[PDB]
Amino acid sequence: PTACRVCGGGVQEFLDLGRQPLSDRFRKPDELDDEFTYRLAVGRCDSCEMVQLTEEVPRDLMFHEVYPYHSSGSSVMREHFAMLARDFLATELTGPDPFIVEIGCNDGIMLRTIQEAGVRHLGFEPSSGVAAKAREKGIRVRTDFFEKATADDVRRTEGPANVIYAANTLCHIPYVQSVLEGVDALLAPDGVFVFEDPYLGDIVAKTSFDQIFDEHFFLFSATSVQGMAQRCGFELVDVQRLPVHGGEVRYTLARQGSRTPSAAVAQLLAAEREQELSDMATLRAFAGNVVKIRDELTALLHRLRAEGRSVVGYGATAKSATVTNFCGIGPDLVHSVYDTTPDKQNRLTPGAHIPVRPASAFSDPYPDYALLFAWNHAEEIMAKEQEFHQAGGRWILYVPEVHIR
Ligand SMILES: Nc1ncnc2c1ncn2[C@@H]1O[C@H](CSCC[C@H](N)C(=O)O)[C@@H](O)[C@H]1O
Ligand SMILES: Cc1cn([C@H]2C[C@H](O)[C@@H](COP(=O)(O)OP(=O)(O)O)O2)c(=O)[nH]c1=O
Ligand SMILES: [Zn+2]
Repeated sequence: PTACRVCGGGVQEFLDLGRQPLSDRFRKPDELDDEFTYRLAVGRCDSCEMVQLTEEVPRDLMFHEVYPYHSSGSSVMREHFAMLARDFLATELTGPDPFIVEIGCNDGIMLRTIQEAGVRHLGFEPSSGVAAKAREKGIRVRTDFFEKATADDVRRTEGPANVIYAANTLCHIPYVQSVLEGVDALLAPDGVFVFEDPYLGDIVAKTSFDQIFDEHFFLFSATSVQGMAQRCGFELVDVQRLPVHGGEVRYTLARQGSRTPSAAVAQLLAAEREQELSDMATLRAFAGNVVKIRDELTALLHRLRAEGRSVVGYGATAKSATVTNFCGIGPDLVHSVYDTTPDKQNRLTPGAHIPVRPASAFSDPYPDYALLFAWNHAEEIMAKEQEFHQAGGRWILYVPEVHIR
């Protein structure tokens, strides 16, 4: 049995996705076929209800000099983070000399707006190649992990932060207690720690098991985040559901008692309770539906091949490593994957070794079908790929069900 990373409680497994590769490792075709693998399985703590993986991948295996995800590759996300930055400039960052720290700034998708407002800030970005892209934009960035000690160092030299923000980062960090002790050291007494990450309620409702992989250690809910804050000196004082990345919640933590929670917190807590979101039976039902999607997806991809139809994929997502490796889906069924990220092109996907080609290569003559791994970006991708569909090309989705359209 594994100990909960939040409270030390016991974690009960409910889904085992088997042996998996690093999701963001893209190999050159000529590289030795040797990969780090680990067991990906997910459990729920008995005491605090935190849904979490049962085996940690060490941070430095995932995040380092060549980490390939470039946030600013999606226009929807550029706009989503610009808007969030302007909202913070209008509310939490209005004093004399405000200071915002972002955990996991990546290429500077959010902090660019803060920098262009002349607000003092610092991005933590331990993946140095994307850090350098943020620094090219004028952003102040430290190429370190946020944790207790690096938070203390920033408090020492920069003073308190009015906002600490983390998007698609806190749930990557098993050492969430260290991060919380760092937020406690660094946050102003009237500041907020705000984070947004894939939401358990969405994962369960959409059976989007691809949101489960090495970099998503936690699948947060309002119930577990409320517990986590409380256990650590903070309080959950707002929630906002976001449509990005398949469904997220943005959580606002304050020092306990310093602000009164919005009605939104209790409403979401009560909906989670009402729908038995984190009950083990629900979480098992979700696991059973994950297997049903596997079996339906592979039967379709097999039938397409038997009927002489070409199939490729669209989006070399981190997410897709779970799909191809759990389902057994390799270049015999999905010939290539198209992606706009230069450092993933002319590479093979992890585990399954499907070749990745630039999206500019997805063009007449089109394949019959494209398996949409970037299904959280459907609207943005399809708007750019209307010629494909007008030609008769069709999308295969596996969220929330296997279907073609
Ligand atoms: N302890 C830590 N502190 C700060 N950044 C971290 C971290 N562990 C991982 N990261 C960074 O967290 C990032 C997660 S990817 C998400 C990036 C971006 N905020 C977005 O929403 O698109 C990677 O860039 C990774 O290097
Ligand atoms: C929005 C968009 C993304 N992509 C690619 C870039 C990324 O490698 C991938 C989308 O990944 P994303 O869904 O953002 O994250 P993850 O890697 O966590 O699953 O799809 C395109 O090729 N075209 C596009 O229009
Ligand atoms: Zn716990």
